[PDB]
Amino acid sequence: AAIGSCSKEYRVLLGQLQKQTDLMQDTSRLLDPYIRIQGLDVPKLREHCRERPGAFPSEETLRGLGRRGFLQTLNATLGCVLHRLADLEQRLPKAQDLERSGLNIEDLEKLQMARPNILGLRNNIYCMAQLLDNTPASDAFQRKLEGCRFLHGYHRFMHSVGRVFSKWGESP
Amino acid sequence: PCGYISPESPVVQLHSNFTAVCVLKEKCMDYFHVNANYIVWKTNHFTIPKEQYTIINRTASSVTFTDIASLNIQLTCNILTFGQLEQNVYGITIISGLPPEKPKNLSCIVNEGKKMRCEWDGGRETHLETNFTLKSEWATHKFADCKAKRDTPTSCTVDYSTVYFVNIEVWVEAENALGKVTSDHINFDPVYKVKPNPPHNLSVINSEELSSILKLTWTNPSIKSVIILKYNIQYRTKDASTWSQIPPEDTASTRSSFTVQDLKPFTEYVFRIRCMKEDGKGYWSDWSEEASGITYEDRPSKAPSFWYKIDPSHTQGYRTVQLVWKTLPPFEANGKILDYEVTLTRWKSHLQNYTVNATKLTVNLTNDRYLATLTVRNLVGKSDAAVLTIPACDFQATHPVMDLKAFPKDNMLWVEWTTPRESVKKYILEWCVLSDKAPCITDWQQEDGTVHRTYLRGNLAESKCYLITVTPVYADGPGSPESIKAYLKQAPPSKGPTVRTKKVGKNEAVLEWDQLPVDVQNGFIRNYTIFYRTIIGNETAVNVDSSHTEYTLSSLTSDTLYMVRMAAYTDEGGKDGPEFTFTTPK
Amino acid sequence: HDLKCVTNNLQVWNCSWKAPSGTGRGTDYEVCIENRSRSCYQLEKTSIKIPALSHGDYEITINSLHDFGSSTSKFTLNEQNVSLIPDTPEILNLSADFSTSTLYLKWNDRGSVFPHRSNVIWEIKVLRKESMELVKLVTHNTTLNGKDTLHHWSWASDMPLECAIHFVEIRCYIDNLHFSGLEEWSDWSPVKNISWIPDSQTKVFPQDKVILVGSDITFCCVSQEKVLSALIGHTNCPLIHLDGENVAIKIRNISVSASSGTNVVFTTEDNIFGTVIFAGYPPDTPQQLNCETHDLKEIICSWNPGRVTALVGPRATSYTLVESFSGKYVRLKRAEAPTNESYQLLFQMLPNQEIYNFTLNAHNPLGRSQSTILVNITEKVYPHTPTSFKVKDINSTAVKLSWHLPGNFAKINFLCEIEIKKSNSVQEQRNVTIKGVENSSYLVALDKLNPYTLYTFRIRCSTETFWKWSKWSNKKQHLTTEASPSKGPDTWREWSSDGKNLIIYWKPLPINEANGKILSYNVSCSSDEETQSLSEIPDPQHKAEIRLDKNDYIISVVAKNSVGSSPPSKIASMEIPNDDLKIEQVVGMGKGILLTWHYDPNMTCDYVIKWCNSSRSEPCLMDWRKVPSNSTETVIESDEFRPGIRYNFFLYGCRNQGYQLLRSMIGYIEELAPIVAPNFTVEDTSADSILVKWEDIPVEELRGFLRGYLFYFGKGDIKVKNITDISQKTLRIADLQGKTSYHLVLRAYTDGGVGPEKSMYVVTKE
Ligand SMILES: *[C@@H]1O[C@H](CO)[C@@H](O[C@@H]2O[C@H](CO)[C@@H](O)[C@H](O)[C@H]2NC(C)=O)[C@H](O)[C@H]1NC(C)=O
Ligand SMILES: *[C@@H]1O[C@H](CO)[C@@H](O[C@@H]2O[C@H](CO)[C@@H](O)[C@H](O)[C@H]2NC(C)=O)[C@H](O)[C@H]1NC(C)=O
Ligand SMILES: *[C@@H]1O[C@H](CO)[C@@H](O[C@@H]2O[C@H](CO)[C@@H](O)[C@H](O)[C@H]2NC(C)=O)[C@H](O)[C@H]1NC(C)=O
Ligand SMILES: *[C@@H]1O[C@H](CO)[C@@H](O[C@@H]2O[C@H](CO)[C@@H](O)[C@H](O)[C@H]2NC(C)=O)[C@H](O)[C@H]1NC(C)=O
Ligand SMILES: *[C@@H]1O[C@H](CO)[C@@H](O[C@@H]2O[C@H](CO)[C@@H](O)[C@H](O)[C@H]2NC(C)=O)[C@H](O)[C@H]1NC(C)=O
Ligand SMILES: *[C@@H]1O[C@H](CO)[C@@H](O)[C@H](O)[C@H]1NC(C)=O
Ligand SMILES: *[C@@H]1O[C@H](CO)[C@@H](O)[C@H](O)[C@H]1NC(C)=O
Ligand SMILES: *[C@@H]1O[C@H](CO)[C@@H](O)[C@H](O)[C@H]1NC(C)=O
Ligand SMILES: *[C@@H]1O[C@H](CO)[C@@H](O)[C@H](O)[C@H]1NC(C)=O
Ligand SMILES: *[C@@H]1O[C@H](CO)[C@@H](O)[C@H](O)[C@H]1NC(C)=O
Ligand SMILES: *[C@@H]1O[C@H](CO)[C@@H](O)[C@H](O)[C@H]1NC(C)=O
Ligand SMILES: *[C@@H]1O[C@H](CO)[C@@H](O)[C@H](O)[C@H]1NC(C)=O
Ligand SMILES: *[C@@H]1O[C@H](CO)[C@@H](O)[C@H](O)[C@H]1NC(C)=O
Ligand SMILES: *[C@@H]1O[C@H](CO)[C@@H](O)[C@H](O)[C@H]1NC(C)=O
Repeated sequence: AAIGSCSKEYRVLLGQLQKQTDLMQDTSRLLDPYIRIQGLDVPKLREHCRERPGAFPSEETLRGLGRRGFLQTLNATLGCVLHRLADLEQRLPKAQDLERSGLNIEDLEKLQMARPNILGLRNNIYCMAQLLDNTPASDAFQRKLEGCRFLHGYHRFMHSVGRVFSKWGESP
Repeated sequence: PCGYISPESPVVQLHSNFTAVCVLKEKCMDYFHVNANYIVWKTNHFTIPKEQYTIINRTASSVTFTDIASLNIQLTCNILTFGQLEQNVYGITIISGLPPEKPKNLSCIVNEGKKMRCEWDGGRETHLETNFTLKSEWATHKFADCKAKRDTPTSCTVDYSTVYFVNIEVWVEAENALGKVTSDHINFDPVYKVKPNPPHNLSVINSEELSSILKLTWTNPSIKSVIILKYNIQYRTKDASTWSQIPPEDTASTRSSFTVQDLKPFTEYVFRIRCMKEDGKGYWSDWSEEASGITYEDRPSKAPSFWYKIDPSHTQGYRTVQLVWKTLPPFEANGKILDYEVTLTRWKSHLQNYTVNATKLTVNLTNDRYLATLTVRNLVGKSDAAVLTIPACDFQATHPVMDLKAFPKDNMLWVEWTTPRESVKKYILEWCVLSDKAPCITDWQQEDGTVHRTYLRGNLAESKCYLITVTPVYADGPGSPESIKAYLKQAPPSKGPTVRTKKVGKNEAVLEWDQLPVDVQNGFIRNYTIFYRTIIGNETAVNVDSSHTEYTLSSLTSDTLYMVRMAAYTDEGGKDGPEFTFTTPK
Repeated sequence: HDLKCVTNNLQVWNCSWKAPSGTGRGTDYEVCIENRSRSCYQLEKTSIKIPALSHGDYEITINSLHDFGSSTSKFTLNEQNVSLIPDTPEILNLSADFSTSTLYLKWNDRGSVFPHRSNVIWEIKVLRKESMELVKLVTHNTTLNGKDTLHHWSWASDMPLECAIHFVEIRCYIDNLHFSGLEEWSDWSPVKNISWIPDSQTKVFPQDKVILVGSDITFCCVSQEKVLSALIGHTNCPLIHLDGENVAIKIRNISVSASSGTNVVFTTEDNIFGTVIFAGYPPDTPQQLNCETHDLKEIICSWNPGRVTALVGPRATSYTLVESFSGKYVRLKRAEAPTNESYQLLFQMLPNQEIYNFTLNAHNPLGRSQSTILVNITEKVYPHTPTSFKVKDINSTAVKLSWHLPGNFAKINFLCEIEIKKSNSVQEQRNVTIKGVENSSYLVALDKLNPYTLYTFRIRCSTETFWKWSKWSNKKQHLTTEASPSKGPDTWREWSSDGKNLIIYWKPLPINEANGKILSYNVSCSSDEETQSLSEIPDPQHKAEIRLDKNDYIISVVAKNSVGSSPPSKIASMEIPNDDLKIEQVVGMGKGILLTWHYDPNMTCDYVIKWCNSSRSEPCLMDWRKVPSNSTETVIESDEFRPGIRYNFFLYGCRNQGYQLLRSMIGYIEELAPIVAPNFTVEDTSADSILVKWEDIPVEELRGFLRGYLFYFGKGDIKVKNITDISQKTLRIADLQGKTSYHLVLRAYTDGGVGPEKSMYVVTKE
């Protein structure tokens, strides 16, 4: 029924991967909605939503890694981000409460659209791999800063993987 | 109850094999002393013969049908008791048995930020329900399915968000109560089936410096950052309905502005735009709202027409000469006319200039030779000067035109003439309607000296005599005017001429008649006729030319009353006039 | 020289005096009281403890014992001169609540010291701000009963205890009505402070509190580094410098909290600390609480919460419904319904129990609400929508219905309403009652309806209690039986031009008469000896020919249906001749034309009047109408009657099995005066005679039968000469004079009026 690899043209597969990465690297689409919906829409609190060291792999490591190890690391990272995003979705309030308080549901829409983007990226990574054939309790205010740091690290990793994808053009 | 026909409610395919078995119980068997040998089969139309059903055992009977071509068949098994008595037991029915066939024409379309919708065709009629379901899944992930609704069995909207740049394989599987069958398997990228949203908020901006450019501005959809899109701009004027399309080679890139060229004169235009993917894969968006826009105006200049007229009432020492000019056409004026400037220059004397906001100006003129110019002013300046020399009081107009001809062509009179030997500059055509009660309404038109055949640009009336007057315009003065009469469309006269007897003799009578007025002729009278008859004799006819107004009658008898009548004929026809009666003396 | 006595137990007076001037250390004193029994003692200090004496003045003599002389002085002490100074109290235990920031004090009153009852007034003083401050001062009154009683005192604080150290002091002041002396206040107890160990695990206090919108709340922030400011969302707050680097802020009338809560943060040099506060509202009373059932098995009850509680997530308001007679309770899960069905809960019924007294209770971390109502489960049943509605035929004038109703209604009855919707008519409704059963299909048959008619059936049913009406079921369209013949069609016979064939005409029976689709017509022209020519003609052919040799044959046209035959309509074929025929004229009054004829006693069966178009050479579209013999004046109603068209009416008489013609009448639907006068012109004129000729007026503009012409002439003494001859179109006038202008006027007149006139002026010849 279902085919092994979703596509057989390496060129269009690489193009799809690059376009998906350039689309998912949108800070204003992913991180800013979170800070806006979390009530931290002030410059003083925004100055602290930064990436912590040791959260995501580095650009030097991503450049030094090969192809199959790169794909496996990206797969594991996507799984971890999917788990954390499911946790955050469990944490965020409901759309009716957002509208009552005065916030916007565009942030929730962007998150619920970005999660299937991660799913599709994982599926495309699997297609490429087949085609190549070769804390007891935390504070309510601390959780928001943790979300800031995690999302900033995720955006940094997305920028790194986008630069990586743009580095290598074609491969036999 | 004592029997039952198995199966209870069968639905077999039309024109197929079927077998019905009516099994009875021992109660009626040992009550009526019967068995399966007495079981008979009778349908709703006829009785099944004996050689058509086979007895299974002592309490069972089976019948077969080799061809089912009816929509409803009431099969009832009956028993034969003592005394040739028949008793009903049970009955069944078979309704609407036919299998369906697999579908085709699998096509899916994706909207902007919405779910993917796929369609197909139903196929041949099966007289039965068929639940169509399509399977959509990735290389490693399986999605949900759609159930064919009863309103439209060829449409489905998925429940998951469209993930772009992911080749998905989708196929429709036809499933019914008689088997399953799947259609072809196709794979496609959902970004290739995206139907973009039509652009909104289209505005047209003109320019102040140039008069042939328009700055178009519109809003691009939100998918402008994902894929590169092209545009198609169709523009047209307000009077013409044909839409001129801009070549797509100039709008093959992502842009929100464009300038149209080659629209000079004061014209409002309507614009509309659509958009789709750059490589041409997908569907074109809807057409944008029709937006209006007026360009900047250009101010060229054209040559006007000028002519002068002199009245017969001459003052002692001065003459009253009136100047008349025609309004420039919109294609020649190319703007709003402001005022007219006419200059009067004598032979080496003072210059006189006058500004007139109308199409007529009369001035007191002397007996010397003058030269009048006509310069119309517009928003940018003035046009060329219409040179026309006004002759003196003692100047004799000579060198007239030759070969004066006038005949209607295409419901329009065309006056042609031979140009004189001299170098003619312009030509003027004066024409008026002839009437014994109303004067001439002098309408004129000016044309170049190179054409020797023109038509009267005006609202001409039929059945009217027009006195066309042509005058050649030279460098010193106008030529000798020539007059000619013509008709737009000839018609029979409204009334006939009245006759009268001048002298009646013993065998001769002299008649007399007046010429018909030009208002009742309605054409060129060619010849006349006189109908003189007798109360007892027959009516005769006689021909007479139009140049003669009298006629004589010969071979007349005495002591007899004669009745005469006269008609005026034209190229279209003629009408008889009043009858006259006179007697012959002895 | 100064004696001041104090007492702390109302039983032993501790009198103290000053030493005289010149008395050194180690001085012996002999002091006593002049009483009923002189008992003097010897002491070494200037402080004697004497028992409580009676009411009165007592003499006290002091004796300073020295080796160089003795001193003797007297003193007068009374009960009004002794001061009451009780002993100082002592704090036994001091505990403080850490979660609620509440203090607890325990102290003993030592009631065994005083034998009589006395009112004791305690004054507790709460301190803080270790440098210096005073906050609380509350009075406490107790009662002594000769026994030591341990009292308790509690007080809640507003500022978190983790930001300041507190102090506690308390004194007492007894009231003795039997003591006439001076009562003084007791000394303050030793200071007993409470200290908290600064572990400093967090910074801001409190953490995730649930307070009401509109109350006062004070925050604090313990820190060892310098702070900058405090922010509540986007609004600033003034800082209150506490001990050390600790700061505090005050919030009055706090606004409504958001989804994530009004985070109160304290900005610092390099970091930031803050917590979340949740401001909510008490739970509203559940409104519109009405419980009902659908199948007498479950109780589904809904209610409207009204005003929102402003608290969601792990602190949402939970609802709890408990039974009164059975004590059974149910609790709603976390999954809540959308706004359209905001709240609904199912409750299982209890067998052999019909009266229900429900009490719904809601509770949030801020408060609680309740609501009571008494409901009768047998009067609040919702009839379920009937399904599987089928239509079955029985016979010609009846049809059967059937529908299914799930539920155990075996004890109640149903009142089902059957709606009869006949096409192109008025909507009909029928009500029928049936005994309810347990999960079975009900079958009700109706009758007394017109056959051959399509109907649309839909039924809705309600209980006898008449509480709620069930929804309308799906409409079902069904056709009735074949037909039912009632009467026979109207027939009429005519003879052909050859005198041999007899053509027969008949009208189709209407729907209200045929009550079904006609299949064929059974025609038969039979005599009194033998039935012949039995043929059947189908629709839509309404004419048939049958060759007959004699005129005594009777015609029996019978319409055929699917069930039987229509009643036969007999008509005679013999045509009795009548030579005494006369043409008559009739005038149509409006749409119909009246017919008047004399009653003939010899007529047997009825009267027949036929008519067609006489202005066409094509065969007529003959129509007839049977009129009984008892009628003498009738009118003809037909849509084919048009103005200006003449119709020939023939009246036949039914005399001795034969149709004999009586009257032949012609006329129009409308007859009035002519609209235009006949145009006339002069041909010849003499000196004593004239000649005129008018053109015949067509029947289209005459609008009736022209009776003649009225010609008028006179000088212009006028003369009127009527010409009743309709064929005479020529008129001449004699006895005329010359050179006289006459006015000739011609005017036409009819039975329905006089038309206009035309005039002209001519001069006679000479
Ligand atoms: C990518 O990570 C997943 C873990 O989530 C690995 O396991 C696969 O998980 C998917 C989940 O739908 C299953 O469909 C696969 O069958 C799992 N694979 C195996 C081998 O069990 C997955 O293997 C990883 N991919 C690669 C290429 O390493
Ligand atoms: C059902 O029973 C009928 C009657 O016995 C049979 O139909 C035969 O079908 C075959 C195959 O199409 C034909 O060649 C024969 O002519 C049919 N008639 C007979 C009498 O054999 C058969 O037994 C059953 N039909 C099917 C399609 O199985
Ligand atoms: C506050 O209370 C503490 C005890 O809770 C007091 O500390 C005591 O001080 C006395 C006298 O200096 C010592 O004898 C005790 O051993 C101390 N208790 C301890 C160390 O637990 C303290 O003096 C009180 N006052 C202040 C201002 O801190
Ligand atoms: C219905 O049940 C309640 C028990 O929950 C009975 O008790 C009443 O409870 C309400 C609580 O809102 C109190 O306000 C009443 O004072 C209680 N009444 C008594 C008599 O205890 C209640 O009585 C029952 N209803 C009836 C009509 O008896
Ligand atoms: C609750 O409803 C039941 C059913 O409607 C009531 O029982 C009825 O009582 C009346 C007395 O007036 C009888 O005539 C009916 O026959 C009863 N119906 C039955 C037995 O089905 C009952 O009275 C109601 N109770 C209250 C408190 O309203
Ligand atoms: C006869 O055949 C019928 C078929 O249904 C069934 O009753 C049974 O198999 C047989 N019964 C007897 C009594 O032989
Ligand atoms: C599929 O449907 C389309 C309708 O848009 C039309 O081309 C035709 O009906 C079908 N074409 C093919 C190739 O089946
Ligand atoms: C463009 O103009 C329209 C109508 O004038 C109006 O909706 C708005 O100003 C613009 N459109 C949008 C989507 O903002
Ligand atoms: C008079 O001139 C003005 C220009 O200022 C303009 O209205 C037009 O040319 C003239 N008016 C009329 C009524 O013709
Ligand atoms: C024409 O005469 C007018 C006098 O009113 C003068 O203002 C104008 O300048 C003259 N034009 C030229 C071209 O000399
Ligand atoms: C100007 O013309 C008018 C019109 O005829 C007339 O008064 C005369 O001819 C002239 N008058 C003067 C003063 O030039
Ligand atoms: C309610 O709060 C506002 C500030 O939000 C304050 O100005 C007002 O005085 C308060 N009202 C009362 C009654 O305390
Ligand atoms: C048809 O059946 C109904 C039963 O409801 C009965 O009343 C009626 O008489 C029957 N009519 C005939 C013609 O049998
Ligand atoms: C209706 O429910 C009852 C259970 O009380 C059952 O006995 C009966 O068979 C059911 N009837 C139908 C038609 O399902």
